Amino acid sequence: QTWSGPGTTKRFPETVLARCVKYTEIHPEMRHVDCQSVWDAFKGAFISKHPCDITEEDYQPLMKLGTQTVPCNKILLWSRIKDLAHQFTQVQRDMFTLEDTLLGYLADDLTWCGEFDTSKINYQSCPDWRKDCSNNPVSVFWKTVSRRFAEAACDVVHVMLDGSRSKIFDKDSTFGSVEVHNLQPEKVQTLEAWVIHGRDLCQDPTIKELESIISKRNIQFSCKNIYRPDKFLQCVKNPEDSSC
Ligand SMILES: Nc1nc2c(=O)[nH]cnc2n1CCCCOP(=O)(O)OP(=O)(O)OC[C@H]1O[C@H](O)[C@H](O)[C@@H]1O
Repeated sequence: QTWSGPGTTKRFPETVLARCVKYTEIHPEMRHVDCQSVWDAFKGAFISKHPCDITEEDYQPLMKLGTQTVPCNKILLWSRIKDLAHQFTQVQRDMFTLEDTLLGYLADDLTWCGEFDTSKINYQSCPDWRKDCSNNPVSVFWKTVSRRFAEAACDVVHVMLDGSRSKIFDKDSTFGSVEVHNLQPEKVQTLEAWVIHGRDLCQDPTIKELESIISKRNIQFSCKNIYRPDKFLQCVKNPEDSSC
């Protein structure tokens, strides 16, 4: 095998297309997206390209077709706690993660790459970010869309963090390396962290580091513990409870 990472997800083309159809069927704003054109732009970003030479520019046509206004004050970022974040926005349809946007939805949990100077999709292997190269089709996609998603944020932006991790805030994560640095100080008043337990984890040294970084960008920092994730989701679903 050429690469260290898993290959393209089985029936990736069909999957992307069907996810686009489903998304544009559900969301009114996207009711006039051409899903064939979306797929054309998507594969055009990586097909026939060396999968270690992908650029942010390669994804521009896809970004254009997938342009979407998201309510800027309703953004939930997350790091290393994907499941709860998505369960949260499933209940509180008010709030959006990146994976609730058209492009994030299309790509979530999928792997893809092409081969240099041929039209084939590589279903055998693809570059691993760490072992092979960082400018691969998947990593460059997420870097670009997550930057744009962070730039769209305003007002109070929330981030869900995993408090069972050794690094609750990890500066090397997508959240720490891309999103925190692309929030716009002109628009974003506060970054509020929700530290999810499995103790005042808002006093953890990495949260303090996050606090310092954000403050120095002239954005306010707030932090809250979520001691009981189950009860959290319970109250998100049934919030009028006295118990909430
Ligand atoms: N969002 C996302 N989905 C996938 C996927 O399905 N496959 C490969 N990558 C994926 N990404 C980007 C990488 C997220 C995985 O966690 P990571 O590399 O340690 O960096 P994290 O802080 O955990 O990233 C999650 C944050 O960035 C994303 O924009 C998301 O909106 C969240 O705010």
